[PDB]
Amino acid sequence: WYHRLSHIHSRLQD
Repeated sequence: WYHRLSHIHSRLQD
């Protein structure tokens, strides 16, 4: 589901 988008932002964040 849509919560998987947070994985793309965390890849840059940490």
